[PDB]
Amino acid sequence: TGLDDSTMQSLKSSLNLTSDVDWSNPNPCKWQSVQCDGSNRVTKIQLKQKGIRGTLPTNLQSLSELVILELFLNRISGPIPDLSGLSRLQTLNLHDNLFTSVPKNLFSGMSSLQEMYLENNPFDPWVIPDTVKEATSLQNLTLSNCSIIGKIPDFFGSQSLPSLTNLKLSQNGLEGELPMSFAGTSIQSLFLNGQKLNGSISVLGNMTSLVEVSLQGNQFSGPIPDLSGLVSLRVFNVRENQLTGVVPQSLVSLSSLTTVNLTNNYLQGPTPLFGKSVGVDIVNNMNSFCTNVAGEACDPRVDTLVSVAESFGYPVKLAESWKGNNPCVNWVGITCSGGNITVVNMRKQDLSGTISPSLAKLTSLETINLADNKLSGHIPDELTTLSKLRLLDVSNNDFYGIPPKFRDTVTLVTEGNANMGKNGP
Ligand SMILES: *[C@@H]1O[C@H](CO)[C@@H](O[C@@H]2O[C@H](CO)[C@@H](O)[C@H](O)[C@H]2NC(C)=O)[C@H](O)[C@H]1NC(C)=O
Ligand SMILES: *[C@@H]1O[C@H](CO)[C@@H](O[C@@H]2O[C@H](CO)[C@@H](O)[C@H](O)[C@H]2NC(C)=O)[C@H](O)[C@H]1NC(C)=O
Ligand SMILES: *[C@@H]1O[C@H](CO)[C@@H](O)[C@H](O)[C@H]1NC(C)=O
Ligand SMILES: *[C@@H]1O[C@H](CO)[C@@H](O)[C@H](O)[C@H]1NC(C)=O
Repeated sequence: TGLDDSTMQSLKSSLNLTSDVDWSNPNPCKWQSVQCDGSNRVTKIQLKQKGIRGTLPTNLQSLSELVILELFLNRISGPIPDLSGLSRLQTLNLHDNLFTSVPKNLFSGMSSLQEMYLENNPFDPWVIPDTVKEATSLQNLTLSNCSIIGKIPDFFGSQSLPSLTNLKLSQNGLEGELPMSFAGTSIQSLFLNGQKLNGSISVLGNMTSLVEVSLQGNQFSGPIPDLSGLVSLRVFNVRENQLTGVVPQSLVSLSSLTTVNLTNNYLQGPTPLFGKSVGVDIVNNMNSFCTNVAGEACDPRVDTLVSVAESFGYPVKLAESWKGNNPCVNWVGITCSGGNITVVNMRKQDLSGTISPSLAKLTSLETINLADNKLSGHIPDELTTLSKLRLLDVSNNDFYGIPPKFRDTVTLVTEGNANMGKNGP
């Protein structure tokens, strides 16, 4: 009476059905919580929260017309079998079982899949396979707490997964950087909290459909990008990272914003002042803001030095040290003669970037040593206005252009800059 009958017997044998599930009929299309279409092919199997033990039969993918498979909150163990024959499957919900592995070709063949929830299964550790690019209808993917390792694959772009909306990969063991193909996507919910992701979060600024993002508890560094395109952003949680730099005004000014968690980073400049409808999680002293008063301006020397750090790319080493509103109190590389900043010394600090023209606003400076780094660009002419400057040593970088003329009394060391004096087109 049906092409799926024999595979359904395999399923009935491999599951220890609880007792209020009646699968006794000779016709599996009449089984409880099983649905068939007009041609007697199985289209839905929905055994929700029954605590059922057993396994999945390895011929499950023979149910080629299966559309809905919901078995979450049971105690089903063993491997998840090959699912590539389930080309009409729209929903796969297996969360909170006892499955111990996923097929290595997961997503292959699954051209109708809209949503997949596997979270909280004790899987053997696995990398998200590149066959995820075959699940071109995917909208919801929750693989949180699934023992995933490796990197986020670069297959979440729009010409692969144009419908992807809710990507939840919380509490795995992912590492590495955010994929570039996140740029231009229409992901609306991104949960990557609680693992080992690192690098820059600038790609967020090209994710203009984002409504909710949590990067909480990773190793992201660098500044928060320009977010002025994220006109629907409501929840922004980047708690417990290594973010540095000034909180951009484009984030503080988003009218859609509802909730912001910045606690436990190395953010610099003034504590930001969000709108008063915003729930704000910024606990005193758990960043590197100049004061703990939201909206309070910094000391102008602090503003100047943060601009200097900006052109170094906001290194974590400076942000961890440059705390409070007085640069004369134990800031690394900063020496003062009673209130006046007199020395900026960052020799051999692996610095990349340029020298900010703002450095010339520290008008009491007597020595600048930036030797033995990886800086480039021009030496700013504004430095020649430093009337008390006696030594500018930029040895062993990659500066170019015309070296400015300092007064007779300034010692300028530019040796080791191969392209110094080169100023052609
Ligand atoms: C994809 O995930 C979203 C959750 O972000 C689902 O939308 C929610 O569904 C629940 C049902 O459990 C409703 O109570 C919520 O009101 C929905 N929230 C919305 C619509 O913003 C959605 O159903 C999932 N599936 C698909 C196919 O999109
Ligand atoms: C992110 O910050 C928000 C805002 O401070 C936190 O939301 C608060 O959570 C507790 C729970 O009762 C209460 O202080 C308030 O009810 C919430 N305020 C709101 C919703 O505006 C939220 O807990 C933080 N998230 C994390 C993961 O730490
Ligand atoms: C994560 O999954 C494991 C099973 O591997 C489970 O014991 C644990 O409760 C899950 N954690 C959460 C927060 O659900
Ligand atoms: C980020 O993590 C990867 C993988 O562990 C590592 O190879 C890379 O050097 C890290 N990058 C940064 C900037 O920390």
